[PDB]
Amino acid sequence: QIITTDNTFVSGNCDVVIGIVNNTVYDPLQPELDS
Amino acid sequence: QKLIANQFNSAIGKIQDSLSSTASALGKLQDVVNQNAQALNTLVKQLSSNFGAISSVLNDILSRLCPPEAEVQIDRLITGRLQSLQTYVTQQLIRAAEIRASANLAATKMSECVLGQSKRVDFCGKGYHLMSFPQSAPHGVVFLHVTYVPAQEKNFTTAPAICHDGKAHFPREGVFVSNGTHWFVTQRNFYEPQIITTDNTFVSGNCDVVIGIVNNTVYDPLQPELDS
Amino acid sequence: ILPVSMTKTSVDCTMYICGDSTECSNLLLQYGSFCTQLNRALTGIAVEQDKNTQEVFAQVKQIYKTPPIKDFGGFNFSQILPDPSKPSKRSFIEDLLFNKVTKFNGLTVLPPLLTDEMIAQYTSALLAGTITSGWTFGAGAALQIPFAMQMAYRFNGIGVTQNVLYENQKLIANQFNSAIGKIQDSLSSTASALGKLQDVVNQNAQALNTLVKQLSSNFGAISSVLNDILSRLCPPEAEVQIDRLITGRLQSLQTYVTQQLIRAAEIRASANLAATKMSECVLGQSKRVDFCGKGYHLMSFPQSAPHGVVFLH
Amino acid sequence: NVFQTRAGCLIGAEHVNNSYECDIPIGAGICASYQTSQSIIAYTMSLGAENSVAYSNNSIAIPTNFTISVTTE
Repeated sequence: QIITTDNTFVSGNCDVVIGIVNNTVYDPLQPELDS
Repeated sequence: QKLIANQFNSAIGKIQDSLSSTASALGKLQDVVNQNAQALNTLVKQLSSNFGAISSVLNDILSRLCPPEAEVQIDRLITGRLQSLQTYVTQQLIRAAEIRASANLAATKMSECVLGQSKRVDFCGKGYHLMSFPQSAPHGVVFLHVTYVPAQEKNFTTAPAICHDGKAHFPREGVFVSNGTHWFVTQRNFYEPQIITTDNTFVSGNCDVVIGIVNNTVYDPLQPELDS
Repeated sequence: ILPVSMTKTSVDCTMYICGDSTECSNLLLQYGSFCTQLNRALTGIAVEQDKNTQEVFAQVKQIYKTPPIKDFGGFNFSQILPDPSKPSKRSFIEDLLFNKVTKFNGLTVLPPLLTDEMIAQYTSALLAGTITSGWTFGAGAALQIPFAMQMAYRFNGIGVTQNVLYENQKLIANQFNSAIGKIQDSLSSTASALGKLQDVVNQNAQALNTLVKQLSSNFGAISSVLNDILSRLCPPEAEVQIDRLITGRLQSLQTYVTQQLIRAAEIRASANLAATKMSECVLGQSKRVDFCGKGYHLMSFPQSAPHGVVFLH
Repeated sequence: NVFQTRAGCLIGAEHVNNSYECDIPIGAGICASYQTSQSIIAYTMSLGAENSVAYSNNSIAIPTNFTISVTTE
């Protein structure tokens, strides 16, 4: 599935986690609200 | 919470009434007492046996006879009384293995039913396990297993998935049900119907594949907030 | 495959040791309550074999029966459900299991309390509940649920999202139907599969045959034929010879009853395991790794066999 | 007054066509019980109340209410 704000949760920031990777997370509200 | 508390308090009352009325209810413990008592009474009664000696009573042999014959009489009592003991001790070793197998089960019910909540079906009493309470008993343990029993069934028409705008929607947790005209999603173990929505369902693929998929609208809580 | 019960025996230790000789019976009375405690031990074993069977199969409060229309979403239980063609309504697979598994001296076999037909009515009820109502018939009232939706609950129970079932339902049904077909081939071709039940038959037959052959032994008497001693000799010497036969035949019984008490504890351990697999594998969906077969467990079907239960996990 | 069971010949027990829970076991599916005028009756044991679940490809039953059960082991 596409990585989204609906199938993921946040905790903390990029500094702590060993082996974290940069990728865009899609927020389904953003294009729906911008339309 | 008031209903559940009253059902629990009522069910604890039924335990007192059951035990007070029904002395046979502890039959598992009373049989273990009776078997160990019957084994000792059998071991003691075997001292009254002759085993082929002139008497069952050793002081008859020692008062009436002298060693050249008395040792022939005593060796029959030794042979029979030693066989009587080896039989008792063998059956106590086997009965001790039966009680150890029961104590290992009771220690496992302590850990899994009392110190925990058990997903294991019928391990902690019939119904879905909530919790258990240990009470001591003579040479044993009693567990009062509190369980949820689902208790007033109603029939509903049901569907594996819901068709909306070509997408097939499946419930996140629960099942789709209908009262006859309207479709709801409910949790599985208690009827609490809710409107079918983009929040309590997930999409996977489209209306072609699923056997027995049904058409119903899926409400989107963002839509009336966003457009109005 | 699990053992559940073993051949119930009753041994008339007076007819085994003596048999019609009232001279020997009056000597056997001098050994006291050995003969009643041998019968007590064999009766405790025998009554336990009916309990072992009751604990495994009688886990269902009502005799459920399947609907006249078999609309189970493509899953084909016909090989494991009762067969109306048979005089006793075992399933097709239960008949394979019943085909794969195969005196005067006071030794006797008592019948089981439940006939093989009553065991088959319990495996029918457990199976008909499991197919028509999921785990719910174990918890309370049987609640109907469509079998494809029950298998979608079984999929959520293994952490596989239920759309993975409904989007593959024909494939999953064909794999299940094919896997039940492979059970029939295995049970038709390979008798060594049932070896765990056949060994319980063989051990109890061998124990009785050994107990019979031990009547032929002299134990140091002039003969093992008790009527030789009583025809050739006179009571002051005949009782010395008969006490050797009584001692050896009584020791032969105590050896048999001891090994049957140990073997009964092995069968009871297996019956308590089978009763736990009935509750957790059939009436539920066990999370316990490799408890209900190798894989992420979905459901299990009980089938009866001689002296045992067979779970199709 | 006489009944051939598969366990053996049973004498003094009244054979009955009705079926009940097993009171005293006899073997091969037979049990006996003292019942009403009183006699020892002997019968083929009942395994439980017979039930057909209301199954179909689109019907589900859901509990609308529950009971908390406390059971003694």
